[PDB]
Amino acid sequence: HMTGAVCPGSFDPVTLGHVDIFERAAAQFDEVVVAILVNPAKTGMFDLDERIAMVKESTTHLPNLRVQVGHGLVVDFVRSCGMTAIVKGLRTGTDFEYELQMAQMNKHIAGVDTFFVATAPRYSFVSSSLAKEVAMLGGDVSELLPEPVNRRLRDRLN
Amino acid sequence: HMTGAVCPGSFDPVTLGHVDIFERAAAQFDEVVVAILVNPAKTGMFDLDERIAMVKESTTHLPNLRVQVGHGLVVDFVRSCGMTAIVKGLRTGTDFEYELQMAQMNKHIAGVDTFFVATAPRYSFVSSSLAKEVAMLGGDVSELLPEPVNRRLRDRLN
Amino acid sequence: HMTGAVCPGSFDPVTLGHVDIFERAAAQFDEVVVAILVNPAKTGMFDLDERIAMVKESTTHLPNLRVQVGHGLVVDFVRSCGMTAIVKGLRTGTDFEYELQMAQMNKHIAGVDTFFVATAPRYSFVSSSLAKEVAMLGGDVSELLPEPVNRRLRDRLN
Amino acid sequence: HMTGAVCPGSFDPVTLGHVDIFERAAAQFDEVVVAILVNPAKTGMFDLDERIAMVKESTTHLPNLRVQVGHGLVVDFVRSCGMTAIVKGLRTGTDFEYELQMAQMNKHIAGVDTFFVATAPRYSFVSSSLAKEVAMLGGDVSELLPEPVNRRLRDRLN
Amino acid sequence: HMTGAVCPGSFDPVTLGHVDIFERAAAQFDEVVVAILVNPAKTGMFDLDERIAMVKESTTHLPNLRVQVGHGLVVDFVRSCGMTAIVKGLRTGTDFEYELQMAQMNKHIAGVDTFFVATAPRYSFVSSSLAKEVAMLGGDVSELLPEPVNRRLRDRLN
Amino acid sequence: HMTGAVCPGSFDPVTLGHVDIFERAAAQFDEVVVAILVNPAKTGMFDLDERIAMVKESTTHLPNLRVQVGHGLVVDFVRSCGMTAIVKGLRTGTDFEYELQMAQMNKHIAGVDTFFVATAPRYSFVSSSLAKEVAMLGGDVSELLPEPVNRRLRDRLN
Ligand SMILES: CC(C)(COP(=O)(O)O)[C@@H](O)C(=O)NCCC(=O)NCCS
Ligand SMILES: CC(C)(COP(=O)(O)O)[C@@H](O)C(=O)NCCC(=O)NCCS
Ligand SMILES: CC(C)(COP(=O)(O)O)[C@@H](O)C(=O)NCCC(=O)NCCS
Ligand SMILES: CC(C)(COP(=O)(O)O)[C@@H](O)C(=O)NCCC(=O)NCCS
Ligand SMILES: CC(C)(COP(=O)(O)O)[C@@H](O)C(=O)NCCC(=O)NCCS
Ligand SMILES: CC(C)(COP(=O)(O)O)[C@@H](O)C(=O)NCCC(=O)NCCS
Ligand code: NI
Ligand code: NI
Ligand code: NI
Repeated sequence: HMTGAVCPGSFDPVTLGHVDIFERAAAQFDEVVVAILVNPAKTGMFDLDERIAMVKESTTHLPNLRVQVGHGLVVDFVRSCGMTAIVKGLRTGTDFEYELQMAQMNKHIAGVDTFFVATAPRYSFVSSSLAKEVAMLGGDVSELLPEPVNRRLRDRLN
Repeated sequence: HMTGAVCPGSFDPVTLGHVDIFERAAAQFDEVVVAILVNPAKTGMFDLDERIAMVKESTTHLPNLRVQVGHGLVVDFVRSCGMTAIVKGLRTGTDFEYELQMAQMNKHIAGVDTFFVATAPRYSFVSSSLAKEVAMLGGDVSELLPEPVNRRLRDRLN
Repeated sequence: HMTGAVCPGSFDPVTLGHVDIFERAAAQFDEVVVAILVNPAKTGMFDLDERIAMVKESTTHLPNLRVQVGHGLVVDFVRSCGMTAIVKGLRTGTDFEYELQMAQMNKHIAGVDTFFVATAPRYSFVSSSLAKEVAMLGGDVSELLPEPVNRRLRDRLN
Repeated sequence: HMTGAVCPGSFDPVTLGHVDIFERAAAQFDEVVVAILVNPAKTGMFDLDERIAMVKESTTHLPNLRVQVGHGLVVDFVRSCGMTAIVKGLRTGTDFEYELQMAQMNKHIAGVDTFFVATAPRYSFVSSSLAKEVAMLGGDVSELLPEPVNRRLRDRLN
Repeated sequence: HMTGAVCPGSFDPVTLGHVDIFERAAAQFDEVVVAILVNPAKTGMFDLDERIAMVKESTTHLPNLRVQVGHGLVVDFVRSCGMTAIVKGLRTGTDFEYELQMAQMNKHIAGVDTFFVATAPRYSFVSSSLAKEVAMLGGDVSELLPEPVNRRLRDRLN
Repeated sequence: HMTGAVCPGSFDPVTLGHVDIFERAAAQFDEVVVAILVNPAKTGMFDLDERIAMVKESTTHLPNLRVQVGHGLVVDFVRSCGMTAIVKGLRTGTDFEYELQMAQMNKHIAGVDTFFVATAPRYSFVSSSLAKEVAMLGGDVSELLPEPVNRRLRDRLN
């Protein structure tokens, strides 16, 4: 009877584009799980613990959302939660053809459905990679990231 | 804790691509409403009552799905159902940029979220318009349409 | 040393997406001409004089912008102004491949350059056609259109 | 060991973009058939006999190419020629997603393969529709159309 | 008199999407050559010998196809075969703009034509990279790869 | 009163596609600055000094253009020139969604406008990366690059 969606990603760091999508999922599904899946072949900026903390600290307003680590196939994580749905955001710059390819693959291997939702226009041009690039060069992306992330970026400059 | 999505469209006629999406919505939301909205400036093949019957007859396996007519804004229909979500299918040939434009407009005017889902590959190249075109020229699209639709299409050539 | 761009379109009616682009052109070129060209085979809502008035009334803050009518090729209009550049806006739902085709054709036939600019995100999902559709069905698009347009749109439902 | 492709379209009128593709097909297949199929619900400029003549007159340098009319499904035309392949050109402004949809539909209903080829850059921005539009407004598209077409287009303005 | 196409790629490993395209090329050209071109700057999973063996073992049903190694420009390989045509598959996730760029480049430098064909829907979401990723994480992509490839992936787990 | 645009890039090496765009910018803005911004995380082929020299040597026909190095955010460079406009070219293979994302980001952080222009068809399929790849394998891309670049590539073979 209880519905549910997983919002998977690398979240290095989580942005307000991601939070917008978490909010939509939390509004439309009984339970939401944010799954952090780190790429074993891309050294990111933030370690796993920091990524988890940034998501948790940025989602306290969503009572029906929790945050977990995923270690293998996203579909294995989804099924482990007793769920069969993934929610993914679309923004300016999304590789949509690759998202579609992954969605079809995920449906084939595990029967998991993927629902795509367009990010709010004001948060439609932030991405983790571009936010880091701009921030590291001294640009102000603070309006595009949650305050828990802004705090950690400010300390990353030190 | 009750969740819900509306699957809106003109469904002239409903295809197995549409049914695939109804199935995904019905699996992931507590209730689904198929909303038939007609373009008052379009040369529809089937009248509204035939469209309703085809959708109903093609969805008897989905116990939490109902079929209704809308006469104005899709967002007004969605809210009249006590819902705030739309589910739309993607296929080969979808005008995705227009779908994105409508999704953003619908969110702006009424706060309604739109979730997009990729149709199953076998049903990814049928559309109402192309099915009608092929059928009228004697082609066999019966594997891409529900039997309630095939029946009526066959009676149109009789 | 005098520079200039033409912003052509049907503007039926002008939107805040269009005004955003007029503003960018006016900031970057010495003179801007808004060129209203009407599709002689299109069911326009507003007559040419109403379209001109709406553009003029919506651009009083741009001192280097003027509004004129064109009756043939956009390139012939551009050259009649003593200019060789067109500025076109991009939004969610733009048929960009057609815009690219026209740009290449316009360069071929008359040497006229086309510059494309992305509309501000808040105005990225309004279009003349969708604004009219929503307004006629009772939806509120007033935040996406200039007040001179809202006034006339309200008088059309009166 | 005999190979063959059909190049279908409305060719109203044939352009140098189309001729470029005919040339590639003729270089790569033993026989090529240009198939003229008319949209019975389209306001074509040139009648079917004029379209045939323009194609024939523009392809005299291709000895393994013939021109024929089709009246129903393109796949039925292709099979009537003893062939199982279609060659379609891509240009700036092509509705590629619709082309992909038709290709998949054509393969489904008749087993016919579709091969897409990018038009030469110099001919990549002409289309029948845009050429007619520009020509009717007095623009010079003569470098983008075969001389047999230019002749007839000039006689239409006479 | 004999027609021919080259199907180039890295094939690390060959998938059923690739085989589908080989089948189309073999049906429409007198001879087909699969050319394996290894990227000297991307350590793949399978060495050149294994890639060749997987393609050969997966194409025994295509009597007019052979498999060869290419060492430099794909167009140099194509011309060395006495051919002037390349056939490339399209799938969900194809970087089509890059494929188009390469096609135009290949035509410019060597006069070689590229024909694109859409993969069968059931094989439209497999790619070499995604199949490896899923397989390495214990997912079942065996329905998307030829048995000669499945055998080698099973041994890669050991 | 003086208008201006910056044409930023990595230019490793500059191509005739880039020069085409420099020419358009120089025709439409009082002053143009080509800004070379080297990626600190991608070893290119040519060092910064060589990149600058190739651009300068290839633009002597543009009296109102100068060439400079940028060291951080492109928007910081643009504002340092007393300008607020960037001009970027589009070609076959452009990652347009990423260009749009950067344009929206650049507008957000610094109020800088980006104008996109389509490259001339004959120069629409060259890119720095593809030109290097083809040249290094002995292909002739000399018609797609300025002679100052061709000279340095010939010496790179030695
Ligand atoms: C984590 C992610 C969703 C990518 O997320 P990101 O775009 O936020 O980096 C994707 O890499 C993923 O699902 N990884 C787990 C591995 C997997 O399941 N691969 C199969 C994809 S079909
Ligand atoms: C019915 C439909 C979803 C289109 O469906 P279709 O693609 O199945 O024909 C769309 O035309 C619609 O929403 N119509 C109702 C009017 C409306 O709400 N218009 C504003 C859209 S932003
Ligand atoms: C007016 C417009 C720019 C379209 O504008 P719109 O998209 O705002 O309706 C276009 O239809 C146009 O240029 N019309 C004039 C005729 C012409 O020049 N046609 C040839 C175009 S390559
Ligand atoms: C003729 C054409 C190829 C379109 O050609 P055009 O783009 O040159 O106008 C297409 O309309 C067609 O195939 N018509 C015949 C009817 C048909 O087969 N329809 C089904 C297509 S999947
Ligand atoms: C091998 C391939 C076709 C890529 O194939 P892939 O997409 O299967 O990896 C491409 O990298 C290639 O053609 N390489 C040979 C080098 C070359 O010719 N480069 C020039 C391209 S225009
Ligand atoms: C230099 C370039 C324009 C890329 O140019 P290229 O596409 O020619 O390599 C881009 O990497 C850039 O702007 N770099 C400076 C760093 C920056 O400003 N990043 C923020 C982008 S929003
Ligand atoms: Ni519930
Ligand atoms: Ni000036
Ligand atoms: Ni033969």
